[PDB]
Amino acid sequence: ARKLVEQLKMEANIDRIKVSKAAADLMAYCEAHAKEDPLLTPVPASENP
Amino acid sequence: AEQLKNQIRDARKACADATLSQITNNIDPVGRIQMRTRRTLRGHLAKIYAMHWGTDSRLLVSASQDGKLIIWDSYTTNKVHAIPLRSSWVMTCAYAPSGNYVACGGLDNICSIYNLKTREGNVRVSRELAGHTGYLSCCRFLDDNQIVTSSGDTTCALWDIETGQQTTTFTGHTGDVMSLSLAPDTRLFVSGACDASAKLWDVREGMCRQTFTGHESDINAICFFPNGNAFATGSDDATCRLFDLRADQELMTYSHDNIICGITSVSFSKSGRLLLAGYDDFNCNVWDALKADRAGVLAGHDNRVSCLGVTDDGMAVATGSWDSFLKIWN
Amino acid sequence: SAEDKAAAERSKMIDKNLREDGEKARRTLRLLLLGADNSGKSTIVKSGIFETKFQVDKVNFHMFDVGGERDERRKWIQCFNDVTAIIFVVDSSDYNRLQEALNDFKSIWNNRWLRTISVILFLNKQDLLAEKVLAGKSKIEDYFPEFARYTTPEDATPGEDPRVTRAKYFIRKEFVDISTASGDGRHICYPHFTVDTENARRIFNDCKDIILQMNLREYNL
Amino acid sequence: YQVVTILLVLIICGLGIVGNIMVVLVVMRTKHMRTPTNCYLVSLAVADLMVLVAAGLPNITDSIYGSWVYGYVGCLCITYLQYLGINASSCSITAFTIERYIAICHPIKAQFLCTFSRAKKIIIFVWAFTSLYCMLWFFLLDLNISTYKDAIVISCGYKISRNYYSPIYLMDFGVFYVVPMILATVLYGFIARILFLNKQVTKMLAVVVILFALLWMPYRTLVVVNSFLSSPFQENWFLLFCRICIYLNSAINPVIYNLMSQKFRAAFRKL
Amino acid sequence: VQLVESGGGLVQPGGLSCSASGFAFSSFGMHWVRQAPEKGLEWVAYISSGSGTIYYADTVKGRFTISRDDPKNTLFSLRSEDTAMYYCVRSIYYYGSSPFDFWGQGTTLTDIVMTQATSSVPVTPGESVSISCRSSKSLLHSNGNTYLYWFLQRPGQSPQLLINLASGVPDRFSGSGTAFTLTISRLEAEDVYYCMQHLEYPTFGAGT
Repeated sequence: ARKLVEQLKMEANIDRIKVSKAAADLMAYCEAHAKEDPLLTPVPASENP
Repeated sequence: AEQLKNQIRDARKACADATLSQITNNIDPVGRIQMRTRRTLRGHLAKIYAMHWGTDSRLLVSASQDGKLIIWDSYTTNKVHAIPLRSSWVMTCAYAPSGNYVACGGLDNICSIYNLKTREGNVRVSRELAGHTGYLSCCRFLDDNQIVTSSGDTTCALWDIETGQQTTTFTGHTGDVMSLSLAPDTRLFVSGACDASAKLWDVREGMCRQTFTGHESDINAICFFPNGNAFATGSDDATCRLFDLRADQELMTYSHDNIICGITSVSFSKSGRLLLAGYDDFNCNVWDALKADRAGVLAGHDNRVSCLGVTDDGMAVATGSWDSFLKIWN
Repeated sequence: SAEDKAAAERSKMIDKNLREDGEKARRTLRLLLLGADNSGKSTIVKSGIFETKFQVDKVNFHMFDVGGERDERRKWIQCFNDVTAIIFVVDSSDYNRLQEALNDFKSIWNNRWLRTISVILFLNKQDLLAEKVLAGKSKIEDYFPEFARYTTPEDATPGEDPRVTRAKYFIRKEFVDISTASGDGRHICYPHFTVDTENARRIFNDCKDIILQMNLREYNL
Repeated sequence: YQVVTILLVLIICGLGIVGNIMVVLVVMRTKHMRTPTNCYLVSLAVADLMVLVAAGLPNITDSIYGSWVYGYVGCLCITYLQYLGINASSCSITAFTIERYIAICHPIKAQFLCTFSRAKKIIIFVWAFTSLYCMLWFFLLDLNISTYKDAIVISCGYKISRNYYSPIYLMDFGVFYVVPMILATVLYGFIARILFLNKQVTKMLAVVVILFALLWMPYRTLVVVNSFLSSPFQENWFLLFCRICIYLNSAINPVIYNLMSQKFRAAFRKL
Repeated sequence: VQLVESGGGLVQPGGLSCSASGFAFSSFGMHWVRQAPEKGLEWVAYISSGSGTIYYADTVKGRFTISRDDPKNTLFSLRSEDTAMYYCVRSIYYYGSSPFDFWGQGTTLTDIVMTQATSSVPVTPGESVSISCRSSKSLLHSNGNTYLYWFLQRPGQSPQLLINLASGVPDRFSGSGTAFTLTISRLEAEDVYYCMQHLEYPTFGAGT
């Protein structure tokens, strides 16, 4: 537990992003690339197998 | 420093000042999709533990407990290759993004790697990777010479395939690590474990970068969000949590009353708005990854569903299960 | 197209050479050997899934001694619920071990995936608990406090000594009591007493009654 | 003799019709029902349905109208659905017994033989062995018309008139009554020899060797002595009893093989 | 995967084997392709994986036969068109395969039509050696994959493959429906080009 106690703070310097900013940032992957996902939308049946 | 962890973790909880499913609750949801069985890939005999897709979105491998790794065609339902294994207690399988290599691996503490495109007309065993002492549970592929295996001796690793031995080992796990996911952002991966944590590791550096606790029980399903900035965790207590690599707190946890049993697999569509989770209630479930509702149930199986994967563009979804039938939706 | 029509005598030709292979993975019976420490489970019948095979009355068995990191057995046990029987071996030895090695039988019985497969209790080294009690120094009442309060019922074993058979049948009744407490009739325990060569046949005619108690439920009897 | 018996077919052939539909809506509706024993019991559910509605209704309209309502439109087609509904609800019993015998008295060897790909092979083998047998009921069956004072008998009648129409029943007596009831006696005594030796369900298993050899007893004898006796028995007193004992026989077969089990009761309790 | 055929002897046309070595022919197709002493390539026969999907040439339908002794990975009534040098093809098809590639060392004894596009060009290095091609129908199916098979050869040797871009061949070799062009640049030594299709059992339209 000696080497572990020096390891809980040796990598605990993470700059944190707010989740409300992330709840707008995760939607930035959804409001973009929206229609290019065939399952979120009713994709057509021309070339779809 | 027995009490030093209670100050940073309480401070990092203050950085997460909200949830996910209250801002995306007012947006247009999925509704109710019935992704019916376009094809139905029959031919496995024992139960199915893992499938992995292709890079061309038309090939897929699947791993079963009869000692068969079958390479499928998603378009014509065609057994491209069927690779006979040596250690039939297989819990994971993978597919190289070059489309040249697949790799099995299970309870025999070994990751065997197979070469697809060869001369002399076979799929040969390329590099069998011993060096683990517990049951191997999730192998992946970052390059044709980089494989990231997770095992049952509480150790995640990283290997130089052409050499034959590891380059890194990722320790810091009480319980067994069960499931691993590489990222689109090529320098990171993440792995959850039986001790309800999920240590975000680091491909290039060597040490496990972040930590992600929060389940009541053990964890058996990990997948990256396709942006590489979040990931979702599937546990063995009917809680399907999501997180964020630079927030370390619970993004959302998809839960319902009728689910009481384990969540064996997790995948993601190309939009990052279809969270697909494979439960022990003998059926899948489509969760909308943002608003966290039951917006689709892929009930086609008779036994528990163990694997899931959406294509590299979002077109199809295959699910294997213990019924020995792998059923591609559309 | 004739390319894709030749890419379809793969899937109709793989199955000719695969379903003939998958009809060998169901003709042998699966067992799961599970013994803790100094139990002799490598010596009952005679890289990390050390597995042996034995056939009696032309029925091939296949048990899987799984050498893991510890006796947690939580997540590699899900792979073995297509199995007829968990062969559980435990020795006739010190009673501080047999209060944890019988709290081993209680985490195999009250499991989740094992709620249908019925455990076999295969008590080994029967001729070494007499030698622990014929010396008399074994404080069997010390570790197990309720042993002296009761005694043997009828149908004892014919070296027919009552002081050992009172103890021999005590540990067996200690484990049947943790078996038949919450068993729900689906799965029942099958205790035994043996290092003898009456070991293989006593799993053959006992897994039959594990099967025959499914065909009393599968075939609507 | 005719006032209350019009609602006596309609109580025992109507409850068997809802009984057999509760069998197939339990087999085909639940997930884990992919068993061989759910295959012979659908090969008995719809085969009993082909006399719970295709033999209960031609005796229902026989009460309100003494002549055949259907004429040649039905008495060549619906009489084919009374020699196949009989001979396949009495030959799945031969199929399900040899399943239940190998499953118990050789239970290891029936973990390997009896699979879903073998149960679908024997029920399709046994409909086709009997549909191609019951096509003989086209060549020896035509209409009949006769009259009397309080009778104008245009019924689903006959042919060469019971002196040459004999071996459609004497072979049917030795195949669909002698075979499924002496193999339910020899191969349920062997389950009694094993369960009582190692057992409280042997009461329900001793019922159906009696209960299925008692109800196909008088009718298979009647159509054997009507081929034997000139000017045979045709009265509504006795011959209606030889049909009531048939329609309740195919009404309790959903009760025996699917309600007297722990498996299908919990399968019913799911929905 | 070194393939080899059998030579054969000069017999009058009306009065063969490819015993290849050291690979898995039990998962490969097994063709024959004739090549004239004056003209060029033409398709002959076929046998798929599995004993029997056999096609035949229209002038040889009933002539000398084809086989596959799939255990040993081996293989076991001519005319003037069948007085050509036969050379075998290794091929197998799956959703991502690069078929037709490896050819035997066959210089043996003595139709949806497609264009030729100036069948007599000498060797001009340094610049683009761009050859066009066209077929009498739309090669593109509803899937989206144009099934054109553009081959190569060598003076006094066996053929090979260039077009997508097969394997075992160099890099410098390199379209639309009914008409397609290639962009090959920087020609080097050791260079008899071909362009074929295989949408049915007929066959390259020319003999270059």
